[PDB]
Amino acid sequence: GSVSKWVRLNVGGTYFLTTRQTLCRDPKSFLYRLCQADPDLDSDKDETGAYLIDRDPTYFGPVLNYLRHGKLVINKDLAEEGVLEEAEFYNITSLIKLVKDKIRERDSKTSQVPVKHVYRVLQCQEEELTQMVSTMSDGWKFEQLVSIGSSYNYGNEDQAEFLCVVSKELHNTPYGTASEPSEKAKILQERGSR
Amino acid sequence: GSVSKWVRLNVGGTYFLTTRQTLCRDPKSFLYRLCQADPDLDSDKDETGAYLIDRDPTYFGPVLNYLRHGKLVINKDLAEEGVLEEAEFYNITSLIKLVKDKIRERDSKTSQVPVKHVYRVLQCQEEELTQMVSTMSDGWKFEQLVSIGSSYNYGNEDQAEFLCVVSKELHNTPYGTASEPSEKAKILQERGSR
Amino acid sequence: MASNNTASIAQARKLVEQLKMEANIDRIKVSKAAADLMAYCEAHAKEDPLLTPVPASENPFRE
Amino acid sequence: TMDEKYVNSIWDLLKNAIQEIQRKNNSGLSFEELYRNAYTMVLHKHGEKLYTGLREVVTEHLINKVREDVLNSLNNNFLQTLNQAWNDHQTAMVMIRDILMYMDRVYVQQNNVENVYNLGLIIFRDQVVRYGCIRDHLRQTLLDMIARERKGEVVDRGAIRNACQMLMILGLEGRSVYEEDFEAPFLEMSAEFFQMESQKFLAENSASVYIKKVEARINEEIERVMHCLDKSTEEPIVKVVERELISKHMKTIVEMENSGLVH
Amino acid sequence: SELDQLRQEAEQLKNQIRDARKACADATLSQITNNIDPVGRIQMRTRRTLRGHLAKIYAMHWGTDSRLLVSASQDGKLIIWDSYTTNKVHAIPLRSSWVMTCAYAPSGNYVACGGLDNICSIYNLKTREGNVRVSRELAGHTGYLSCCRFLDDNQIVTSSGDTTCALWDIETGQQTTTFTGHTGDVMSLSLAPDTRLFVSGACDASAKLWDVREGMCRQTFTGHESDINAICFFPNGNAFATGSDDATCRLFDLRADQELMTYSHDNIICGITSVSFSKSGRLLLAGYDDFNCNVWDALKADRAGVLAGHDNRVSCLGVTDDGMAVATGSWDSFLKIWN
Repeated sequence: GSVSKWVRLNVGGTYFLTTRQTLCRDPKSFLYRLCQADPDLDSDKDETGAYLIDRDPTYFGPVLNYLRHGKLVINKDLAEEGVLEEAEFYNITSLIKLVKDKIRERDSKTSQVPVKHVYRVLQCQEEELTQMVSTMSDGWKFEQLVSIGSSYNYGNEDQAEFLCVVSKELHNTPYGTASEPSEKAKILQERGSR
Repeated sequence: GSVSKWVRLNVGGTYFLTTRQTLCRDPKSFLYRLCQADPDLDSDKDETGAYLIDRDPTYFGPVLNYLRHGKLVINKDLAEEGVLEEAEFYNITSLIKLVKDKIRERDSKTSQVPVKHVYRVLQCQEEELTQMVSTMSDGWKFEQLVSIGSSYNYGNEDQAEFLCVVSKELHNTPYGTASEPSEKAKILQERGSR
Repeated sequence: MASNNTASIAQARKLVEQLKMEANIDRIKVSKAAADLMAYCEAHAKEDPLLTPVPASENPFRE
Repeated sequence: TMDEKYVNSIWDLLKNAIQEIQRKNNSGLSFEELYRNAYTMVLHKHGEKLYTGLREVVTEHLINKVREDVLNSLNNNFLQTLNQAWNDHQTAMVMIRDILMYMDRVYVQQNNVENVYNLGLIIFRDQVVRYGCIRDHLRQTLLDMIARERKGEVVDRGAIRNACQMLMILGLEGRSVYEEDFEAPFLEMSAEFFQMESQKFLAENSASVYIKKVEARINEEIERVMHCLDKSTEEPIVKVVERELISKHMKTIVEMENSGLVH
Repeated sequence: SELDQLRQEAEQLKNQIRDARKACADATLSQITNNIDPVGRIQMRTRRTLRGHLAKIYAMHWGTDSRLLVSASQDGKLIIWDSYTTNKVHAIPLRSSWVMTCAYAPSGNYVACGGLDNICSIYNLKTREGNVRVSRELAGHTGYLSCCRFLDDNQIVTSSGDTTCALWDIETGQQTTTFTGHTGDVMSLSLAPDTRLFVSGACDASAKLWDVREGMCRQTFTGHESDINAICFFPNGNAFATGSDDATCRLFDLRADQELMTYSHDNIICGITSVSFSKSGRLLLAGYDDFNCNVWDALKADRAGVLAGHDNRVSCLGVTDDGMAVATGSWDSFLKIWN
């Protein structure tokens, strides 16, 4: 009444009751400016005094959740884009900093169509080959085995007898290649390369 | 007396009427703390005397369900992370394990959409070749086949004549991801290694 | 802060502390330390496989 | 991270509310408010500093309100005042831990530290109870009442039981807190009193009446133990009676006047 | 500003440190004891040819059992071999190639690997499934990892770029302690057999010994005119050799706090890349960027012998934990066991 501790609010014609501090959590939200009692913003119901906000109640929910606990949680049906622009209306940088990251994650995962598989050439004896394949590290997929004509021990019973090419899926598009300048790293790279 | 069999909770402005014993099911929930009449509890919705909590009624659903009947239920649309953090708020330790396990399972399976594949190397002669290839064990995908000059019985019709590599898709979390070595299991593993 | 050369004073403080403990650390005589090294070596030079030849049927490379 | 401003803006009113509860004002603040305040305060990974702030704020409340008053009321039912102060602290800190169940739940286990109530009781035991002028005043007055009852007076048995249970529960690691402050002084004064009583009655009365007297004193020790002391104290003290009265004076009992063993 | 005073203070202290070393600067009894018969000439022989590798071998490190040696190649595959049978007990593909370091747990359970990926992965060899599964990935050392060593099956130190060696408790994967002494990025490491003081060698030619208990640099050493390539702590945990891009190896001591002895020759000019002691530590084995490695007499600093072998540079060395024999990780894709 005389003071507003838990304010009832109208977001797209829906009742939302929450304490001011949940909304006053950060100093950038448009809702923060709403919390401030001044004649400039006077728009509320004549029944209960809930402020009339012409924004989406469904996309307002994740924003209120973030303001309550600094984490934006979006249900598995609401587009992250819609909440993105809803927050843009509510003008919260740090939150937006996370919505854009989530969107980039989604776009990179969808851009994993040309996924970057990391390929390795393990080499094993025919004898050790059975265990090697059986013991082949979890997370890596077998791709090809190739026998070769060896010169030592005839063309068999050789360490180079079998070349078991394997690979592993890497979501590099979300990950991003980890390339950066390290002077001694560059020196080592050039020395090994030649 | 002031004690009512049913207690009404104003979760984010949403009323939830439940038997106190349903809420008193465990002596840990924040709600259980609400159940008793203490001077600490002062703020309640005067409209019906409903304790006003600025938390999500959407994520209060699974919480109330578990508290009423000890089992969590998350729909295929509501974020498991959101209900997780809501339960963290209401401070119920027991259900945290279930939510964490479900989140881990789903996130692993999705991230491990390439799931740990087991690989085996069967060895057979050309003659049996068709026999075991045809009779591959249900669920096992043939992956590769290689011809090896047999060291015995000419170069053919010998078990070493051919090697067939097969594999099977597993389920990482759905089948469980737990390694429980024992001291004697350790000794046996050492013996097997060498 | 930049006014203190990015507060690089802390690096000088840490270097000074390192030198301080170096000073505090006593310096056991160089000849004494060398003698200790030979003492240990000869205490173990009679079993070093690379020094003491191993029996042809004892090293795990002819068995 | 760059979150200090509102961190302080919530911390200040959190500590104001903590003091109000410790000042016993539960008519201007609500439980869930401070509950969420503490929770979010945790959520910025500020658990350690709130742990410390609780520690020092309650330390202040105890030293500048509890210890001082206890020292003020040494000459007026000092035990009653100390007990009432302990009870008020216990209530206050009970709903304080209700506020901050989270750091109690997550921070405490994360840092492998004492829980929030462990801290509250530790600080109460140290800064008021084990506090010298209070600890020793309590121990000496306890021995005073227990001896006067032993002399044959009727004293506040409930208050003595109160003292025993303070020391019990404020014993965190175990009975050690109970041991040193009162249990050891009590057992020693009981042992010396039993020694003097055994010698006096051996010299004065007959062997049979001596057995009757020591048996009645064993019964009175049981009376003391379950009316003003802790149960775990029962076994030491009765053993002390056995040693002071009986074990040390075995063969002397054999012959006394016309009612020794032979008699 | 006051930095002038600070560098003057460091200067007076350091000058007094030089004067203390000079105070301890005695006639090093080692070469004074040159009358002691040297190790003579050791006709050393290869006995195993672990040719299973095909890429350049960067790090090789015996296991505590002196039978299982883990060697990483440039291409990104760890091979744990049975030394006495030449059978790959394992062959672990790496999520990222260009692995510089391979570390074996004291118990043999875990193996640590790191390189330009800037992350030290820990592979839990012992698994019920029998498949080597990665246990923990230590990320945070922005500079590339160069050499890792296992304090325990839960504790590890990772000498990385960024002038750091921050110690990690594997379970939480956090660098509980951080080391920031070196100005040049750390590129070598060596644990004391005492396992309480680890000596780190960086590009700034500074061999800084660290106190593992709290993270402070116990002592500083110098004398190498360039980056320190490899450190092998003496079996006593009180002295440690050191190689560099120069053709000189220098042996230092914790107590003496200065170089005890040097190991260089005119004919050798290629930088030392790996240093290793014998069972007793009398033989100082140095891996050269030159085609072949050499063995020095630690206490007599003479030409003990050469391990004439390989057709590429030797890039890593390690004697058996029992000193039985020694392997030579090289760039011709062959580990050769010498005995």
